[PDB]
Amino acid sequence: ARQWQPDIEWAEQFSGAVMYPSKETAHWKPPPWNDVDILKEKAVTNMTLNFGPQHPAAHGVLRLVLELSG
Amino acid sequence: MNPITLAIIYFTIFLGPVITMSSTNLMLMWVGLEFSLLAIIPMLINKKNPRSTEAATKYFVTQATASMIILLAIVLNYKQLGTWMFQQQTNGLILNMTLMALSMKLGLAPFHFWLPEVTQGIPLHMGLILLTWQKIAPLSILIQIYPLLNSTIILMLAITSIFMGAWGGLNQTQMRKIMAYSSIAHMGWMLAILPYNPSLTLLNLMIYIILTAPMFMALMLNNSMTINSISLLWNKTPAMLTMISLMLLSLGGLPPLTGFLPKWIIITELMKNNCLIMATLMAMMALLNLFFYTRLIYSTSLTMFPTNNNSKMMTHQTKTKPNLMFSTLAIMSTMTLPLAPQLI
Amino acid sequence: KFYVREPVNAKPNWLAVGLSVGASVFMWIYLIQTHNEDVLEYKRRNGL
Amino acid sequence: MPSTFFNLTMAFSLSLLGTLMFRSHLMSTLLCLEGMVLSLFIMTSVTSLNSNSMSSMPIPITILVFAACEAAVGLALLVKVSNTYGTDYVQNLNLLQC
Amino acid sequence: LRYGLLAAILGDKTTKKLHEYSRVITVDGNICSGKNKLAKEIAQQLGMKHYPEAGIQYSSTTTGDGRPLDIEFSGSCSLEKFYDDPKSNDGNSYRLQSWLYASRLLQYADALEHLLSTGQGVVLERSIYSDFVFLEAMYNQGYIRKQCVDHYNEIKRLTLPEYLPPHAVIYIDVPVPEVQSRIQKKGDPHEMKVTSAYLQDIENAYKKTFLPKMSEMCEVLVYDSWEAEDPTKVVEDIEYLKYNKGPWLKQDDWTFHYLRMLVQDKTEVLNYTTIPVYLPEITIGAHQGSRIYNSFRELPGRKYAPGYNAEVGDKWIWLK
Amino acid sequence: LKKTTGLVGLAVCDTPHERLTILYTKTLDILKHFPKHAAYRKYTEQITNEKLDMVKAEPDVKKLEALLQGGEVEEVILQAEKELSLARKMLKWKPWEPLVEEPPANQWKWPI
Amino acid sequence: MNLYTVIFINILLSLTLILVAFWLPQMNLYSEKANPYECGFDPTSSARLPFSMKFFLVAITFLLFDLEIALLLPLPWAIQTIKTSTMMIMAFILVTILSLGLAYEWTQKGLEWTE
Repeated sequence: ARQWQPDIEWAEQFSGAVMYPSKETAHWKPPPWNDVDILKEKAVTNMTLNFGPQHPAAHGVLRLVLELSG
Repeated sequence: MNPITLAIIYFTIFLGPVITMSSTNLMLMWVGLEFSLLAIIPMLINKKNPRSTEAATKYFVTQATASMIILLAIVLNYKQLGTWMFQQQTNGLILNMTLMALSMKLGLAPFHFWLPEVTQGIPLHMGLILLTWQKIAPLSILIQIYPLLNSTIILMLAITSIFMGAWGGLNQTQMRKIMAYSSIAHMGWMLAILPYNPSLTLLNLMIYIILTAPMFMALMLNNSMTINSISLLWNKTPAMLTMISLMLLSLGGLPPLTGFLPKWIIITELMKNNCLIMATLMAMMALLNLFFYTRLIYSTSLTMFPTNNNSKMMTHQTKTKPNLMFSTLAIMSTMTLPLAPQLI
Repeated sequence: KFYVREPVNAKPNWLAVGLSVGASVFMWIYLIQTHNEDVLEYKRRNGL
Repeated sequence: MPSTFFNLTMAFSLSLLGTLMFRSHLMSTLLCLEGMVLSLFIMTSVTSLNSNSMSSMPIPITILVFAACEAAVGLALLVKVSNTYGTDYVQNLNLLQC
Repeated sequence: LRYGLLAAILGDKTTKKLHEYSRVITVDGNICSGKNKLAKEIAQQLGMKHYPEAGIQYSSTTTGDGRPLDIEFSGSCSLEKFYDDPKSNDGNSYRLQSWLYASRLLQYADALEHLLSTGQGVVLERSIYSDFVFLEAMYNQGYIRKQCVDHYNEIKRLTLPEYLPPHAVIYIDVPVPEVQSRIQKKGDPHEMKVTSAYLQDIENAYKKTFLPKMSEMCEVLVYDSWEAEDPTKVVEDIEYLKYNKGPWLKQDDWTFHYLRMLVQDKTEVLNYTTIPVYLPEITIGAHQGSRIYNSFRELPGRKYAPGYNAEVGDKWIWLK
Repeated sequence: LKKTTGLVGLAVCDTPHERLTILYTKTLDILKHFPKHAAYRKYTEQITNEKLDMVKAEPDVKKLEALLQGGEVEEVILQAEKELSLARKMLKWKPWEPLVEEPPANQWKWPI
Repeated sequence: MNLYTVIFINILLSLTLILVAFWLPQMNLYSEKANPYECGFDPTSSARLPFSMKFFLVAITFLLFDLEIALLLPLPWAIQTIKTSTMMIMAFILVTILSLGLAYEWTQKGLEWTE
C-alpha cells in the first residue's frame, strides 16, 4: 500500500565492523564515530629515589624520598 | 599548524614527486620518494589520536622498508654498470627487486595489507592526498623502465591485486577502507598494462584520480565515514546524490560512463598482445567492484534509510563547502566517454 | 530585510562578475583570432 | 672486491630479514633499518672508490643525510607511540584491524 | 572576507582583540532561580552581549526569517507534553533533551564565534556543560531509558571536548521548596505539574557533578537568592575575579584560528549530533522525514540559499 | 601608581578605594543575617563601619593607608576578603550559642 | 701497521690493568656488599623502569645538526675550487638555512624543556 523503505532492522545490517560476519571477527566492534578511542588510562608511574640519608647534600640524616619524572 | 609549517610541509609534499619525475639519476628519484614519505608523515599524524599514531607508524615502517630495498636495487645496478640509471643490460633480479619494492610502496597485493589500515586511520583530506598524489612518484619510475619489466611478475601482481581488492571491498562497511580497496583494484588495472603500453597506465591513473578526488570531497562534505552515515545524505544534502551514484557506477566501470574507457582500452591492448586468459579473468573479477558499489548506491540514492531527528536542525543551517572542482571533476569523470578518442 | 542575519551573498561581487565576463569575452576574442590565424597559416603552408 | 661485495650483500639481506621479522620492540626495527642503511652506504662508497669515480662520492653522503632524516621521523613517531600506549611494544599497535 | 587562513595571516588575530571583558560567563541554577534576571544585568553592566537561554526554537529564530517554526520542523518535541506526561511512549522526553542539547551546542558555537570575532564577552543562561543535569533527573525518575542516556553521553563525548569551557560559572542556589513555591507563583499550568523529586535530582546533579567538575577548569561563584538579588554585587565579584586554572590560558593565535574555523561552520558544529545510532525515540523514518523536509524546503525563504530566494526579496540573482 | 608591594605575591591594586568599599559593604550586608545580639555581628560591624568611614574620608592612597594602620592597601584588601569569608563561616557555625558542654571537674587545674 | 700496533698495545695495557685489579685484591663477597646503592636505604624499584627524557626534541635536532655538520665538513677541500662564487654562495645558503631552522625551533619554544 506504500513503497517499503528501509527500517531499523534493514539498516543495522550495515552497522557491524564487517558486514559478512565470521566467528573470528564476531568480537570486533564498530570504530568510534570520531577516530578517538576510549583507551584505558595509562597509570603514569614516577621513579622513587631515596636521596639520603648517606648523601653529600642531605645534611647527614634525611631520607628525602623523591618522586621524579626525568 | 601555523602558516610557515603548512607552507614548508606542503611544498615538500609537492616537491617530492616533482623531483622524482624530473630527475634522471635514480638516486635523485629515490630522494624524491624519501621527501614524499617524510613530509606526508606529519600531515597524517596531525590529529594526534591513537589511531593516527598507529597509522603513521605503519606507513612509516612499510614505506621505509620499501625505500631501502629500492636503494639496494639502485646500488647494485651501480656496481654492475657504472651508472645511475637502469640500462637494457641490468640484471633481471635487480629490476625485479625494484618492481617488488615499488609495488609495496604503491600498495599492490600481496603487498597491500598495510594500505587499508592507513587509509582507515587518517582524516579524509589526507586520505585523498595519499590515495592520489602519493601514487604519482612510484608510478613514474616504473613508466621510465617499462621496457625492462618482467611481464610474469607484473601480471601476477595485477591479477592478485584485482582479486584481493574486489574480494576485500565486499566485506568492508567503512568508507575509507572501501576507497583503499578500490585503489588496490584500480592499481592492479594500471599495472597490468604497464609492460605493454604505458600511456594507458597514465590514462587509467588520471581517470582514477578524477574519479576519486570528487568522491573524497563528497565524503568530506558531511564527514560521512560509514555506510550508515552516507545513507543520511538524502536528508543532509540531497542534490549530491546523483553524482555520488554516477561516480560510483563509473568507478565500477559500467560502459556509458567514463570509467569504462580505462578497462575497455586496457583489455583491447592486452588482447592485442595475446593476454586473453589474464584479460578474461580480470574482466570477470572486476564486477564484484560493481557489486559493492551498487550496494552503496542502494543505501544512499535508490532508497531512504532511517533518518535522525537532529538532522532537522542541520536543515536550518547554511553550508558553503561544495567547491567548483567537485562539479567540474564529477561531470568530467562521468560524462566524457563520447570524447574518448582524444583521451587515448 | 527578511533575513535576521545578512546573507553572505547579499549583493553581487562586482569585481567577480566583471572579471568573469571580461575573461569570457577575452577568451572568445582570442579564440576567434587564433582560428582565423591558423586557417591562414594552414592555407599558406599547404598552398591553399 | 667481489668477496667483500658479496659479504656486504649478505649483511644487507640479513638486516632486511630482521626488519621484516618483528620481535616486540619498534626501536629494534628502527635499528635494523639503520643496519640496512649502513650496509648500503658501505657498498656505495666501496664501488665509488674502486671505480675512482670521484664524481659519484657526493651520493653516499646524501644517502646518510636522508637516512638520518628518516630515523629522526621514526624516533618522533616512537615518542608519540610511547606517550600513548605507555610503551613501544608493537602488539598494542592493532587498533585499525576493524 | 570569510575567515580563513588568508584572513588570519593578513590580520583578524583574536589575541589582539581579547580585552579585559572578552570572557564567557555562564549562569546556572534550578528552574526559576532568577537566571535571566541576573544575566541581563551582568551583561548590561559589564558591556557584554546577553544570550537568552537556548530553547526548542533557537535555531529557527537564528536562521532565516527568525520566527518560530512549526514543531514538526523545530524538533517535534514539547516541554508542555513533557510535563503533562513524562513517561510517554512517543519518546518525547529524550527527543526534547537531545534537541535542547543540540540547540545549546549551536548557541555556544555562536557565542564563541562572537567572542573570538569581536572580543566582546558573552553571558549565557545555561551551557552544554550544564545541560546534563536535566537528563540525570529524567533518568533518576522513570522517564527516559539507559540507552537514551548512552546516546546522550556519546554525543556529548563527541562534541563537548572540541570547545573551550566557560571563563566563569555562576550558580544561583535556591532550595527545592523555594523553587516549588516560585513555580506555583508563576502559575504555568503545565509547569506546575513538575515534581519535587525531579527538582531535587536537578539540584543533586548541579551540586554533585557540575560545580565539582567546573571548579577544576573555571572560576566558580556560588550564590544564594538574596545574594543574586542586586546584580551589582555579582558584577563586582566578576570584575575582580583573577582568571587562572583553565584551558583558556594555553591558547594562541593559531589555536584560536582553528577553533574559530570549527565554530564558524555551523554544520561542522552539529556534525556529530546526527550520528547514525538508531535509537527508536530519535529515528524519524523515511516517509515522515521526506514529508517534513519537503515541507520545510517549501517554507518561504527556505527553498534556496540565503541570498537567493526571490519570493523573499533577494535581488540580482542573475549575477550572484 | 605603586611600582610594587614589598610582599611577594601581592599584586598592586589599581582601584583600591572601590575594592575596599565593595568588600566592606558586602561584609556589612552579610552581618545583617546574624542575630542582633551576636557579639560577632556587633563588633565586626563597628570595625567595618570605622574602616569604611576612613575609606570614604581619605582619597589619597598613602594617607588612607596611614589611617587604616594595616600597612599596604593591598594587605588591607586581603584582610577585608578574609573577614568576609570568616563572616560566612561564622554564619554557618552559629558560635553565639551557649557553651556546648562543661569541662570535667578539674580539667584546667594546674599545678595538679 | 703502526696505528694497529699502538692501539693494540693500548688495549692490552688496559686489559692487563683490569685483570690485575680483578685478580690481585682479596675478595670477600656477600649479598649486602653486592646489592645496589641508594644512600643507605634499599631500592624501592628497578633502575630499568622508563626514565622520561625532557630533551627529546633537541636530541632529534642534534641528529639533524650533526648531519648538517656533515654537509659542512668538506669545506676545507671545497675552498680550493675554481668556482668560488658558487662555493661561497652555497655555503652561505647552507649556514643560513641552519640558522633559520634553529631560529624557528627557538621561537616555537623547542629548545625549552617539557615539564
